[PDB]
Order: sequence, then C-alpha cells, then structure tokens
Amino acid sequence: HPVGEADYFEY
Amino acid sequence: SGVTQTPKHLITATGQRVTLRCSPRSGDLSVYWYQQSLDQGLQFLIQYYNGEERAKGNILERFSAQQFPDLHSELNLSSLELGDSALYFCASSARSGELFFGEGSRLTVLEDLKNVFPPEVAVFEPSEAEISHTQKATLVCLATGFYPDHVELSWWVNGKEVHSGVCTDPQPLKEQPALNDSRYALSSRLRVSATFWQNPRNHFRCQVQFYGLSENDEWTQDRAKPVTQIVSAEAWGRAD
Amino acid sequence: EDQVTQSPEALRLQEGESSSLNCSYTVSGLRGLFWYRQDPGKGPEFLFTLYSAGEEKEKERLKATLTKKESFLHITAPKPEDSATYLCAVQDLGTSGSRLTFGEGTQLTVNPNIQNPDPAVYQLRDSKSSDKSVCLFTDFDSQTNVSQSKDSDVYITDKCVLDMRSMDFKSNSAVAWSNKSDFACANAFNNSIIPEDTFFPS
Amino acid sequence: IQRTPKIQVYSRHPAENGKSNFLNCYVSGFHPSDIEVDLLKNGERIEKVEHSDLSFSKDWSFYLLYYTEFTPTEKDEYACRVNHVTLSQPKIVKWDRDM
Amino acid sequence: GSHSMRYFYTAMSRPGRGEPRFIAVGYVDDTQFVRFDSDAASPRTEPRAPWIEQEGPEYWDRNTQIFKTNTQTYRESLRNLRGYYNQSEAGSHIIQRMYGCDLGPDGRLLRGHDQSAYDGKDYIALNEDLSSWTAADTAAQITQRKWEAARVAEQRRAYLEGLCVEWLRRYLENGKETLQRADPPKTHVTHHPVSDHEATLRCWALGFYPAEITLTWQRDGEDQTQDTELVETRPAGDRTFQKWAAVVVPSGEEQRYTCHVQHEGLPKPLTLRWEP
Ligand SMILES: [Cl-]
Ligand SMILES: [Cl-]
Ligand code: NA
Ligand code: NA
Ligand code: NA
Repeated sequence: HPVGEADYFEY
Repeated sequence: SGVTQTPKHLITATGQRVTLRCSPRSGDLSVYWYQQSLDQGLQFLIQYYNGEERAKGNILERFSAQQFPDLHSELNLSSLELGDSALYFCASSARSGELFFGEGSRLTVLEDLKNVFPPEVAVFEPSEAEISHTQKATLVCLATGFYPDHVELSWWVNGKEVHSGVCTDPQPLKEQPALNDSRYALSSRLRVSATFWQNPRNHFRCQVQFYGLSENDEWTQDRAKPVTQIVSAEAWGRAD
Repeated sequence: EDQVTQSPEALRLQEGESSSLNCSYTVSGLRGLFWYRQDPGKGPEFLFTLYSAGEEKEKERLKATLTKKESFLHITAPKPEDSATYLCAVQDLGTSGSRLTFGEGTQLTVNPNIQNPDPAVYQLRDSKSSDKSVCLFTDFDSQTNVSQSKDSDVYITDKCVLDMRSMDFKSNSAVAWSNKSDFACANAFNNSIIPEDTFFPS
Repeated sequence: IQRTPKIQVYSRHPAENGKSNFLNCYVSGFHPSDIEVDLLKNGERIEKVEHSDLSFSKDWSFYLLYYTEFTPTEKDEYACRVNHVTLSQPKIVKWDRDM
Repeated sequence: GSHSMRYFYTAMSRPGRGEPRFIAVGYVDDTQFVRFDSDAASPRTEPRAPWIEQEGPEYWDRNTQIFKTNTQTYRESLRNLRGYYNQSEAGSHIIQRMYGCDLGPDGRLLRGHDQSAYDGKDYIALNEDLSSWTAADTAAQITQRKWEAARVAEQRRAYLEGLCVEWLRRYLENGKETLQRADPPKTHVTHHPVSDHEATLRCWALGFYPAEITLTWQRDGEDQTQDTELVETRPAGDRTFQKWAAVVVPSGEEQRYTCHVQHEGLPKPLTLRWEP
C-alpha cells in the first residue's frame, strides 16, 4: 500500500 | 483561530441558492469544507489547496465550491432543501497538519418566509423581596415570538457589555411546542448587588440580535420585513 | 473505512468528579489523532495532537493518551467551564491531504457546586408594563431540578448558573411566565420537587 | 546527466529450433526515460511487441523489457533496434543463440 | 534482511507548457505488483501480480486517489525545482523517488527508506534514523526546510514502521507460493569454439527467483574477475531471472575450469562443468 502525501508535501 | 466565515447566519427558502465565504488563516494555502447537521457530527465535503481541488467527500452535485488565487473560498448551495439546514464550517490546514476552523455559517432553509418573526424584548426589574432577603438584585430579560432560532442576547450596563453575573438559556423554548414551526422564547438573567441596582444613574439594557431575512428574499406581506436587527429593552437603577 | 467512535455521546458530571472520554478509531495508518473542544454556536477549537501510542499531551484539567486502537481524554476535577463538546478526529496515512474524520463528540455538562443555597421564588414586574410579569426560582442547590409545565400557556425555562466572580458567588435560577395574568408565583414551579425550605415572600 | 542504455537480446526459454518461445530485449542503465525499442525479424519490425512498466535502479538509471512471442527457425535472424538521446543513430543488437 | 516492499515514482515534465507525467510502480522484492500512469483519459491503479488481484475496490481507490494527487503535487514540485536550478520550461526534467520498508530476518522492520533524485542524481534522502534528512546542495536544503515544517520525516516513520510493514506481511502471505518460494537456477555450461585463444566457456543460470545470484569461474586459484565476462542479471518475463558468466582460454583446458553458482534456491552452492 502506498503512503499518502499530506498537505505542503512538495519539493 | 484566524479563519473567517461569512455570513455567520443565513435564512432562505427552499429552491434558492446561497454562497458561503471562507478566508483561510494568513499563511495557510488550503480550505476544507465541513457540514455539521443538527445533532450530528462533522462531515468532510471538499478540500482546496492553492486554488486547486484536491480531496472530495460526500459533497452533493447540487453543491459546488472553489478556492480563489487570493486563497479565499466560496461554497455555493443551490436547489436548497429543508434538510440542507446545518452548520457549515471551513477549516485551513497548518503546514504541520492541524486544521483550524472558522465560526461557521448557520443556514436555516424554510418552505416560505411568512412564519419569520423578530423578537419582542422585555426587561423585568428585580424583586424588592429579593433585594431585602439576599442583598442582590436580578434583572430578567425575555425575548419572545421570534422565528427562526438565530438570536444573540447580550446585557449592556452603562454602555458596556457585561458577562459577570449573567446566564442566558443555551436553548430557546417553543412557545407552541406542537406547531413544528413554533415561535421561540429566550430568557436571561443579570444579577447585580442591591447597591448597584439602587443608584439610579446605573442604566441596564438587554440587547437581542436577531438574524433574519435581509436582502435575499422578497417580502410580499403586511407587517415590516423581518430583517436582521437588534431589538432592545432597558431599565434604570431604582433609589427605593 | 475511516471510522471514529466517541463514547459516551452525553456526559453528566458533578463539579470535581473526574471522568475519561473514549475515542475509538480505525484507520489504514495513523497520521495523527486530534482533540477539539466545541462550544455551542462556535467552531471546533484545537486542543492537541497525539501521533504515537504512549504519547501524552496536557493542557490544564485535560490530559490525552494514545493506544493503537483508542484515545482517552481524562478530565481531572472538572469545573462548570469545562462543559462543552469534546471532539475526536483522525488523519490517515493511507489517504492524501490533511483532512480530518470526526467523531460525533462527547457532549459534557458539569453540574456546578452551590456553596450556600437560599431557595426562593420572587416575582419580577416589567420595566414598561405594570400587568406583565415573570416568576424567578433562584438560589436552589445543585440537586434541585426544574420540571416543565403541561400548561401550554406557562413557560418554564431550564436551570441556569450565573457567576458573580466579584463576590466569588454562583447562583442557579429558572424563569416562569404565563400568557394569562392572575398567575401566582407561589404555584409557578408546582410541577417540580421544590425544597421544603423555599422562601416565598408576601 | 545522460547515461547510455545497456542492451541484451535473448530468449525467455532455451533456444528450441522449431518450437515456440519469447524474444526479449532488455534495456537498462539509461537516463532520461524516453527510449525507442523495436524488435526485428529479418530486418523488418515485428508487429506486436509489448513491454514491462518503466522502473529504475538504486543509481536512478532506467530499465525496460521489450518482448514478443516468437518461433525461432534455423534461417531466422532476429534483432533489437534501440534509440536514446545518448545515441547519434539507433543501435541494432542482433540476437545470438549463445548470449 | 529477508524481504522488502518498495514504491518507485517517476515524475517527468514535458517539453514546454505540456502537462507532466507521473508514474508509480510498487515492488515486493523483485515482483512488481501495481502501476499507475497519469497519461490516460481516466488513469487507474492496475494489478501486475496475480496475488494483489484479491484486493477490494476500496484498496484500488485509495491507491488511485494517492497517485492522482501526487500527479498534481509532483507538477508543482517540478516547477519549484526548475526555479531552484534556474532552468526554463523548454527542457524536460525528472523527479525520481524510492520509498519502502525492509522486513527483518525475522519479519520485523530492519530499516526504512525515502530517497529522491533530480535528473538522475541524489537530491534528498531520509536518514536511517527516519528523523533527519541528507540534502545534496542548497536547493535540496530548500526542500528539507519545507519537509521539516510539514513534519514529513515523522509521517514517513509512522508509515514505514506501521502501514508499510503490515501490508508487506499481507502480500507475503497472499503470494507465499511466489514471493516466499525461492526458484533455484537451471544451470548448464556451453562450449563456443575458436581455434586461436582457443574456446569459450559459458556458465548459465536460468529461471531463478529472487534476482540475487553469484556466478564465478574457478580454474582453482580462485574467482578470477579479470578474464571473466559477467553479464548483468536480466528478467526472462515469467517473473524469473537469467545470468551468465563466461571464460575463454584454456591456457590449459576447458575441464580445469569449474563454474560456481550461489543462490537461495540451492541447498548448497553448485559445482558446474562443461560435459562434452
Ligand atoms: Cl484524495
Ligand atoms: Cl454511550
Ligand atoms: Na456576508
Ligand atoms: Na451518553
Ligand atoms: Na529518445
């Protein structure tokens, strides 16, 4: 199962 | 909090459309819309991050929202039903993941706006028996015949709002409980020392802010349009 | 699949009586559990966040603890000001964004202690009208309950606590009024168990 | 910034002269991801050729497997034509029954 | 360790103002079990191993919604990155990401991973402690401060120690006849003559799983890396692997040389020779 990216998860 | 929601109150009729505005906290780039139906929990509707839609809950096809480039959001509710009457909350997420909520928007949807009434407000001066027995003096304020439930009662002593010695009922009373569209009544108490009530220079006003029909709908009736308004009643200290 | 179950939905405590609020949760992966406090009319207020079992957060009379299945919000020696709804929410690792799945809440009412009760019924006359009148039941102890009237023409409000913090004084009171005049204040709260020592002036 | 692809041309099962099989062309060690791979039967493009999904190694270089079901014969010549940004002209790699 | 689960992300920008591409592949050891490709009308996560097929449409929506969201966020990231390195829209750039959990020799978490690259070079990586980051330059440090303010490291630790491990164990059981059944290599040595430096010896290993194998040629003195051509492990297509190592030069004879095969599927490492 993949991890979900929370808000402000950007490079 | 930092989140701002407008309008805090909306009373409209079935089949109409409403627009709810939300400004996230300064610095927050996301908007979350939640619905809190009367005696029910918060339900996720929709989320926006930087003007772009992200997660979608159980928002109805009738409902639509968007986040503007200035980050503010608008939630539009069209073809309104009685069951759409709820508390609408918007939240903005912090960079560390916590959501912060606004005051909310309370929407009341009615079939017709004919049964909408402002309150009548009356102040009942302390009993002389209470003054003599307790050395305290309680003023009672009664807000009656108002429909719907959106009222904010405040006590103003010598031009300044008081919170000490006061308690207003959390919930109003149905005057004709069987009516289902029953008008409401709301009591409040302000207790002051007999001495404070005794000097006549001291002035007491009970303020009732009613959230009615303003602008949104037309009024095709005899009596004055039950608009959002403050209704008040006052009393002055008695030398006795 | 994201379910938050709060128990009890209603909590009726005596002032000083400690209680534990339960929050059961099922998530794919726990990102964080949240406790909010909600007052009637206003929006949920952020209290604290717990990420791992064994983590503890404490803000005044509130203490929160986390397990892999539930979260407890312990309230120590509650005060009437703690009366509110306590909301539990969860963030999932197996979904995108920071959205919260809320529990239905634990509606708490803290019954206040009453130092020196002086139960009495007083009649209050309108500031404008001479005829129009109200009946005030006041200064009763924390164990006296005000019953409703079966008379549709008599309105009886529920109990209400006012704080005269200037004199470290707290007081209970309920209001009664009737549509029809000749309304007796001595009988206004006839439907409720009224203290034998209740004071009724002339 | 740019890495040249490693090309291996081979059969899924040992080379059975006459009985059916699979022709594989495995490209690895390249960066960026855009690549052209064509499987050839006697210099002409094999009609129906599938490939694995784009994945990468610990060194971030890309790998892909291109494949087609084939029946090898004695006089049948097979090849893989690959083209990368790193290559001036496409590289034809002929299939050897011993590699 | 014994077993691992990895997700590989490839985010690539398009030549100009074109919409970037997001691809994700999921692995358990060397078996690929899922995929997502944002380049489709309605992209959906798809099964790639026969044992992930039993998963409900709730599992597939969770996957699809994570990858549809990554598509939008990796687009913003690709733009943030070309800004750091002062690159125009003209060129195409790639963000690669590898994250996953290694289960122990027992089956508890050995260690967790979360590595990213920009244009094929390391950019940012989660340290072994799952608490700190290793940034490659000042631009990767801009990403680190973003990820520290967003509590990314803590949320990776929770995922890697929990969710990642639970689901790997789940897949390991569901596919135990594939994933936990080590296939030994089908080994043989072929003879490829030349008269001058004399012939060539090719030691094959075929149809083995997992990919980890070791082939060496011992003419006795030891393994002799110099005169051996060790072709890298390649997939056959049936979820099995292939590899060969060859020697030339009897400088002596083809029967002096013996092949050595090391693999999990073997009770003991093999001693293979050419049989005329
Ligand atoms: Cl989503
Ligand atoms: Cl309960
Ligand atoms: Na407004
Ligand atoms: Na309850
Ligand atoms: Na190319």
